[PDB]
Amino acid sequence: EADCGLRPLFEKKSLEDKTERELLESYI
Amino acid sequence: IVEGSDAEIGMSPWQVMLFRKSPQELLCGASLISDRWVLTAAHCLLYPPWDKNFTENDLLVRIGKHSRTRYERNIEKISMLEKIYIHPRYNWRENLDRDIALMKLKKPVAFSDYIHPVCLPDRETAASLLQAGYKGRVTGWGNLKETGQPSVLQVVNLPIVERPVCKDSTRIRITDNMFCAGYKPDEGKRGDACEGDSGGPFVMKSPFNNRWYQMGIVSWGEGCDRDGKYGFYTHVFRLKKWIQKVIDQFG
Ligand SMILES: O=C1CCSCc2ccc(cc2)CSCC2CN(C2)C(=O)[C@H]2CCCN(C2)C(=O)[C@@H](CNC(=O)c2ccc(Cl)s2)N1
Repeated sequence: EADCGLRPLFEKKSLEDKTERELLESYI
Repeated sequence: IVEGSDAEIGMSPWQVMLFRKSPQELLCGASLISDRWVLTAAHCLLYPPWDKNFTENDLLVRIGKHSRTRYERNIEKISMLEKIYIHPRYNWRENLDRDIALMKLKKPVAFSDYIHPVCLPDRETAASLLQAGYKGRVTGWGNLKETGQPSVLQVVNLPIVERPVCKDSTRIRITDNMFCAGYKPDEGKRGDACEGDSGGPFVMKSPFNNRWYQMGIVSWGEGCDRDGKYGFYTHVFRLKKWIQKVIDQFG
């Protein structure tokens, strides 16, 4: 739980997924 | 998922599959929140009118999966359940209030590229992220349409809706322990969860700390992806005190 919600194949390798920016852009 | 797309491998490593053992059958979705704890919807486990009142021995969970049908050697892990816990104040006769259940695995599941828990929110995260217009992500092996099933895990992003619009979309007594997400008819874009998505996660990613947080549990909709209708999700944060009571007792 110290390391929850960080995805091995995405956040741990600093790769963006295909649609997560959509979430991002919906905060502005 | 309706109007979604295939998940990339590893995109949702807290995604969990809930099976009935005999006859082996996929019931619902669910999410990994620790190495022994899985979060689903109560109605997935308890719904008398549909002959659903399960015990630990009846079910198992599959974790790390991508394909609905095909087995995945060294990726997928099957787990037995030590104990089911349904919220004491879960309402199924009316409105699906407090549609929340916890399951304890009989063994810790090992983490990998395909298996990884998601974070539960706190006051800051809940206050920051649970705003109307803000989008979250819903995943599952549920139907692709209201009236087949997908070959691989589906994913869709959906805006949280203002309470008044939720309230007016249905004649179901809606409670503060659920919120609704989905597009308004005029917004052009479509998508929703559907039959089989129940119990799966509604996740948002925090711009503060880059983490994924489970804000909701897919609970119910009247149909899938209908105009003027919206999806209803259990509010994970409003129920977090129960989640902690159970997990902190372990029993
Ligand atoms: O709703 C669902 C999930 C619930 S199932 C079991 C169930 C039915 C009724 C009640 C409680 C449990 C007490 S009443 C409170 C409420 C509104 N109510 C659920 C209903 O209208 C359901 C009526 C039966 C037909 N469906 C909708 C579905 O077969 C299907 C349709 N929808 C979906 O699967 C979802 C679409 C968007 C999300 Cl999120 S989930 N499943």
